[PDB]
Amino acid sequence: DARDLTAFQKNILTVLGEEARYGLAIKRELEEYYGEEVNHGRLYPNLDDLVNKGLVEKSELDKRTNEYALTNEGFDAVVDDLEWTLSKFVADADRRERVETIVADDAAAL
Amino acid sequence: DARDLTAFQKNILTVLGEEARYGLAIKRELEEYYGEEVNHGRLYPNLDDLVNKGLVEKSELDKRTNEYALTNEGFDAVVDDLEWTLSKFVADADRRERVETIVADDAAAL
Ligand SMILES: [Br-]
Ligand SMILES: [Br-]
Ligand SMILES: [Br-]
Ligand SMILES: [Br-]
Ligand SMILES: [Br-]
Ligand SMILES: [Br-]
Ligand SMILES: [Br-]
Ligand SMILES: [Br-]
Ligand SMILES: [Br-]
Ligand SMILES: [Br-]
Ligand SMILES: [Br-]
Ligand SMILES: [Br-]
Ligand SMILES: [Br-]
Ligand SMILES: [Br-]
Ligand SMILES: [Br-]
Ligand SMILES: [Br-]
Ligand SMILES: [Br-]
Ligand SMILES: [Br-]
Ligand SMILES: [Br-]
Ligand SMILES: [Br-]
Ligand SMILES: [Br-]
Ligand SMILES: [Br-]
Repeated sequence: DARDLTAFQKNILTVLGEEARYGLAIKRELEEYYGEEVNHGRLYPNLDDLVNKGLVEKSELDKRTNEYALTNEGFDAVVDDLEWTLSKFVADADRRERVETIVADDAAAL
Repeated sequence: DARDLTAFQKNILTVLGEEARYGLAIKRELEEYYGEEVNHGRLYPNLDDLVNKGLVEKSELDKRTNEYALTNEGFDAVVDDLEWTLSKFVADADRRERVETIVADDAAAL
């Protein structure tokens, strides 16, 4: 099940939920999130795991540059965890208003 | 800085983001999420870690009965990951409408 993934693996799926990204690009996003370096020896072995699980698709582009993207299963895993997270956070009216402001501010910033 | 927590520890925080809960109640909420049994030996050592990290506060109500609640830092860690998750999910109008609908159905269930 996708609910048993590690936090690092779930964060990869989150990064790819925004848009498909080259391996090097995923590293940058994760490094910005964690605020610390992400070693090559950790990212790509986990990317391969997500590909084997059917959650991520690997597209080998021209020359040694790979683009990773969420599969339909991967996207469902991202939505599933978001729905559960929101089911626990939206516990009253103030919580709802907080999430709606976040969503609205993010969308306007697009 | 709680972005390095394990997925299991983060799920404990998410459970307590809804409301303070007894230890046994946390176990139930996690088992409903994972769809599998959560061992006593896995939950409580992680609760003790979250308490040592200052993210959860433990109140001993009775013998072998304790209630756990988020600290301010714990709640900040929950909102932090939700904000990052939403900043990546809300990538277009369709993504905004979906999250708006998720939040609306959660509020309706209250
Ligand atoms: Br899986
Ligand atoms: Br992890
Ligand atoms: Br997580
Ligand atoms: Br990219
Ligand atoms: Br690459
Ligand atoms: Br790049
Ligand atoms: Br690392
Ligand atoms: Br490697
Ligand atoms: Br989530
Ligand atoms: Br759910
Ligand atoms: Br409400
Ligand atoms: Br709030
Ligand atoms: Br921490
Ligand atoms: Br983990
Ligand atoms: Br874990
Ligand atoms: Br409870
Ligand atoms: Br307890
Ligand atoms: Br209980
Ligand atoms: Br989250
Ligand atoms: Br953010
Ligand atoms: Br929009
Ligand atoms: Br969508």
